[PDB]
Amino acid sequence: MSKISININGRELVVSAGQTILQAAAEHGIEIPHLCHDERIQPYGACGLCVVEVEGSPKLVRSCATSVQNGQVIRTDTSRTVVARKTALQLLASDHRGDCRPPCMLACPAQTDCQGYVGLIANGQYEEALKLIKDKMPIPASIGKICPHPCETACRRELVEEPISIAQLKSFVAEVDLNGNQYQPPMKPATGKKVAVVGAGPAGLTAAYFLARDGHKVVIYEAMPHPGGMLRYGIPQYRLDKALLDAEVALMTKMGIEIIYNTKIGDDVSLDYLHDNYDAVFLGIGSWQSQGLRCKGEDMEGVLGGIDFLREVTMNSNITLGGKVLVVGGGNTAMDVARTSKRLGAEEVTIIYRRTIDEMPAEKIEIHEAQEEGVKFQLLVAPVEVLGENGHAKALKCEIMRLGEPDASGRRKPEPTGETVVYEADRIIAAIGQKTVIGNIKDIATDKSGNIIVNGGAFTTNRDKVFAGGDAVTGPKIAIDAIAQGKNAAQVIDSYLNGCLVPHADSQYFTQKDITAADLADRAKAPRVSLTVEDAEVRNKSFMQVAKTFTEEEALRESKRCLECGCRDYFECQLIKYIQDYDVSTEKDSQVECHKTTEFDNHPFIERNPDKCVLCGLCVRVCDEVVGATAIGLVGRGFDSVIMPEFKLPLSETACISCGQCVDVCPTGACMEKQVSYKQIPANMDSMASVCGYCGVGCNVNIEYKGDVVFRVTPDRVNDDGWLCQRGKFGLGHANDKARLTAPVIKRNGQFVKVDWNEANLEVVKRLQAVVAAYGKDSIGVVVSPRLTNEELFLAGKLADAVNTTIKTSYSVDGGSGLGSVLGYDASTNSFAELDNSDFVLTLGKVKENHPVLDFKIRLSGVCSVAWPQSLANTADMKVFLKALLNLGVDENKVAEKTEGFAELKASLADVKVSEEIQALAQKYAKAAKPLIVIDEDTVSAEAVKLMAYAAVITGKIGAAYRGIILVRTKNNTQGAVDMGFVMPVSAVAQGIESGKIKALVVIGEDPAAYPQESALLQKLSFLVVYDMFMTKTATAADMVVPLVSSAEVNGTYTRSDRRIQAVRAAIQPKTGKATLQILIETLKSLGIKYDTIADVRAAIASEVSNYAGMDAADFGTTVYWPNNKNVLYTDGFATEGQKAILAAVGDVPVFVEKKKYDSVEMNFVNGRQSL
Amino acid sequence: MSKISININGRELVVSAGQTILQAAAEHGIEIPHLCHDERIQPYGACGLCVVEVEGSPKLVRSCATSVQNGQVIRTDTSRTVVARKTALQLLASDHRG
Ligand SMILES: Cc1cc2nc3c(=O)[nH]c(=O)nc-3n(C[C@H](O)[C@H](O)[C@H](O)COP(=O)(O)OP(=O)(O)OC[C@H]3O[C@@H](n4cnc5c(N)ncnc54)[C@H](O)[C@@H]3O)c2cc1C
Ligand code: SF4
Ligand code: SF4
Ligand code: SF4
Ligand code: SF4
Ligand code: SF4
Ligand code: SF4
Ligand code: FES
Ligand code: FES
Repeated sequence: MSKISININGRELVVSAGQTILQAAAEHGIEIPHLCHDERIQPYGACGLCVVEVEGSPKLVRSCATSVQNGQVIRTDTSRTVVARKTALQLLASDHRGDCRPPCMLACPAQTDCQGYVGLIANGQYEEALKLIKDKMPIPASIGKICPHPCETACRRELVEEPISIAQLKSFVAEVDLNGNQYQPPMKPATGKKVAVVGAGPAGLTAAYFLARDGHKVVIYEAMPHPGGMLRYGIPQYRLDKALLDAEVALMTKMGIEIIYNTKIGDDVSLDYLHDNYDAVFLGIGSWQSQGLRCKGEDMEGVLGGIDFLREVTMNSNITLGGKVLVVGGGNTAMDVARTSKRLGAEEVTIIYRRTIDEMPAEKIEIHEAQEEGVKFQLLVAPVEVLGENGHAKALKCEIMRLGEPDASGRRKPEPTGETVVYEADRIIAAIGQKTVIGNIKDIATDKSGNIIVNGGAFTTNRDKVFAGGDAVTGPKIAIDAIAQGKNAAQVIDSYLNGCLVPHADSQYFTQKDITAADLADRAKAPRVSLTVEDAEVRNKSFMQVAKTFTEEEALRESKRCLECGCRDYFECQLIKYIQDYDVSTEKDSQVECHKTTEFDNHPFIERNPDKCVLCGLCVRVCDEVVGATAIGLVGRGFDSVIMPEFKLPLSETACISCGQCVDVCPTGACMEKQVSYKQIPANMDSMASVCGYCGVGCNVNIEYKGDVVFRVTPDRVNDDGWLCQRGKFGLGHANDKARLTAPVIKRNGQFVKVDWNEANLEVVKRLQAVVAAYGKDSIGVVVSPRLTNEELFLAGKLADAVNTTIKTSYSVDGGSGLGSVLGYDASTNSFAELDNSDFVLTLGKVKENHPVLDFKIRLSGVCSVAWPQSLANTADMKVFLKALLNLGVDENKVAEKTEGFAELKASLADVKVSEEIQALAQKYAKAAKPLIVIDEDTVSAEAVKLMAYAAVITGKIGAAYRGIILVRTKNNTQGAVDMGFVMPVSAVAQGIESGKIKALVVIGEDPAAYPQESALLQKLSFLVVYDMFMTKTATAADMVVPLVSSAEVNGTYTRSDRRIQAVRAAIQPKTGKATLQILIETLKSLGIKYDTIADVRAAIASEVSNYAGMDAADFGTTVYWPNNKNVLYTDGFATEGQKAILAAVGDVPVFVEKKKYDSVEMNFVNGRQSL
Repeated sequence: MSKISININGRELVVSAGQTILQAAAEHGIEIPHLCHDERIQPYGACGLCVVEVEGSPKLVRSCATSVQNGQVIRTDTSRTVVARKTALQLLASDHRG
């Protein structure tokens, strides 16, 4: 039928009927904007960004709410749709208030993400901080050491106290990585293009770095014996250590960049040579000519430039200074020359300038350091005449000025006074400024000041294939400007090499400019970290460093003080994405009203900001139509429309479940989830696909992390439905806990002593062997938790077998659900995927409260779901239900053939009367063609499960598709623990403890000792081992504790409630050193069973466990079910001894007794809920 | 369509409406014999090796010439289909020379 073939945007597509055009274009990779669209709920039609032009319809049709037909023509980028989307986005931006990026990053010329790496330092991830920094420059330590930090001026912490020392943190992290493992960023595969870079300054080095990172081959031609440019030959040693720069350039050279020294372009190698032999040329020559005194007698011997003097100082040449030195100028050159001459044996140095101290262009810190060192300032003075004798200059004549009106740049103009003064000197150094010289390079256009003329935004000179940047274009400026220009020019050159030149253009962000000190009166005040500066005694005579780098403690203390000004949703916000894509300006107005809120919702998990809302309605639609709590709703009309909780109450006082679906469907930053880490940040986080470790539903999750810290959890919308509950969303926060154990401890004299892993292994094996020797067989019980993977449970069973015991148990499993004795397998007879096609679902227990994602799925399915009444708590009512089902005409012959003991059961129910409600429920179950039963194991006794199985068996609604019993378990791998044999009841363990038969216990991940009776039972032991993550109540009373890792650091598999085996992948490396599987493998190697890796364990599981045959090549990335990869159990008969269902009479039953929680993680979550 | 989804041979499959059960089983890697079937032309119904057992229908249905519906249970290796295919292949082999 050429499956519904359509034509969109000129292309021909094959799609499926009943879809939406938006879904089809997403399937075939065509981008159509949308904000209020979600495929799992009904269309809303609010934004209007998804309008497309369909031939035959005079008006625009929304692609989110129209069905694909055969042979329709669609256009998504016509002028009408473009202007409609532009208008909608302009109207949306007229009410949106926020900071897309913090002021500190926007003030930096290179746009380095200061908030991101400051926050990453505050979380203790230094390598990730350097990975953030090195996306914008290749030399972070030097730049952090010398930058005048314009970013630090714009920091909003200035509104409270001194701002964050951003540059010192950058230098600290760069030095910590240089002393440790040097980072090399990944490179694209080689493209074969050749780029020649003239000059190895910051601009040239940055261009070469960012061009070699794109696969090209870069060669640097340098006119000096060492690389660095004015960072080497202009910055003195006591401010920037040259060894640091040499090490950084060596790191860059290790990437494959060839630097050719002693080669001057124009004098030694012509530029035509580079033009002919290379695919691109980038000129980063910089400004290297000293301005003269611009006065009479400036050519006299004894007057030298500041730049040449500094270069001669750097090359360790022979210089002459004499006693008295006069430096003319006020920039950074004058300061550096003055202090260098002070360190070079000059007894007195004088600085001469024309404006006030307050109008010096140098930094105030450098001026104060120079004043402390001993250089005297001579003020309000300009050059007049240089007086000398016999070709030697000894005096400088000058005029005295006076203060005048401020200029347009904010500095007071000097005015002459007519007073002359002469100054004695032995050397005069002119440090007025630098000027660009082009040298012998020809056919390059230059401006009136000597700078290279380039096309703005494209960095192209008059000559083709030749580019320029840095001080050659902007004149003398700070180093970060040169780095930014080099990076932008590298991007432009890379685009040019691909055949299409695109100019560099800035981006649009939302910014807020009304923040004042009165808005930050609730913040605490913390003093800034002072810098340790060497005393003025040693500074005046030596060239060593005057300041020391931050220590780790100081860096943490400084970094934990940021305010997090930026938006946390920036890297996933769609409003800003469409604003950048559709060229919409974010500048505000004054008359238009953006309503500013004074909201206060201190919910511990959910954050709502009404200012960033776009009224897409996804959050309220999800919370009503899926979750069903309806904790939020719309209030008002028009501009007063706002989404807010029930009766304007706080979200904590309403029916909210903190599931986080409203957070996960929001397209902007209005709804946000709270922070799992120590200090959360806006960042591009790595994602790992795993499954939830709390319930038997086993929802797939994506763990978003940065380094060794997990930051958030999101649903997996591709492989599952994409729903989560509070435990899945906010439950991985124990992986970052600082109270986790790190090394095993052995008790001696009543105190725990830290031991090595080998000593721990020896101690546990020898003590277990001693217990076995002293008390014989069956003296050891193995108590495990159902949270462990399949391989760890199999290895624990192997350890139980090899230690000569049969007591393997769990407090959570506590003997299983009782369905095993009737049908043969203690497992669900149907999968979750069959809840969609059933026509009746009967729920037993609190399925909604305990496993809520299953309730979401049942509600979205729309099938008729009837809950078992609460006023029927005893099983006499279930016996009445059985009698009512029997009276409705069941086939007795088939149930006589396929079951054992049907006649006795029928005789037992002979005198049972039937009530009306029971009759109605029985009728509803009887007329249903394909009825399912969903039983919550947390709130239903085993005998009720047996009676429900009897009801399903006698009606013949079991053993086939879309009919049976679905049983949801308490924990993630309760089914796996059942399938490995951990099905012994706990009462046997208690009795064996109190009868003296059991002398030792091995507890893996459980906390039985939190209750007084079990603690009293454990106190009568002889040797107890606890494997746990935390020093719980049980581990305190043990004789030996071994740490465990969390579910974010383990590789393995989990068996779902419906017998589905899902792979669990490790996001971060084990913080204790060894995984649980490794610990069990070494213990079994000590006991004499040899396993190497997880493949051997999986092969052993396949070859020893009966129903997991095929796990060796199972490919757990797809759907794997353990009974012969079948969704339905008992298709060819039950799995009992005689292939018949075993029906046995059950007695009178009291009200259900609520079960307890024994897994340490699941009680830690409950206790940590109360902390906020 | 929400999800046209079927259950064949115990497994749960997601399919597309308007197809044949033979095409769906080939899509999901389930082997059903066929000799006179081609997806690009009309069904013929000659060999009979494509018969499957569908719940609700008392007689065998040919998977090459039936449309896939929602929530149907299909068995392709029951004893009746096995003996039918064995008989058909025994009758075919009674005239084949080579
Ligand atoms: C006294 C002084 C104080 C300073 N203080 C600061 C400060 O506080 N903060 C700060 O951030 N920066 C400071 N700087 C540095 C300066 O502000 C910038 O770092 C400057 O922009 C360096 O970048 P650039 O691109 O110009 O590189 P350059 O340093 O100009 O690099 C040019 C390179 O190309 C080479 N070259 C030149 N001509 C040719 C040719 N024809 N062929 C081949 N190679 C050639 C040069 O030898 C050099 O290696 C200071 C500099 C000086 C001199
Ligand atoms: S380079 Fe300068 S402006 Fe940029 S982050 Fe570092 S200190 Fe701030
Ligand atoms: S407080 Fe932090 S986020 Fe805000 S401007 Fe300062 S460094 Fe940037
Ligand atoms: S929600 Fe989006 S548009 Fe609004 S401030 Fe955050 S990043 Fe910017
Ligand atoms: S967290 Fe869940 S229940 Fe609470 S408001 Fe959001 S969607 Fe509704
Ligand atoms: S809070 Fe978020 S999801 Fe809800 S209407 Fe506003 S933008 Fe949409
Ligand atoms: S329902 Fe259970 S398995 Fe699913 S996310 Fe919640 S706690 Fe995890
Ligand atoms: S109107 Fe369709 S995406 Fe909003
Ligand atoms: S394949 Fe021949 S009858 Fe269907």
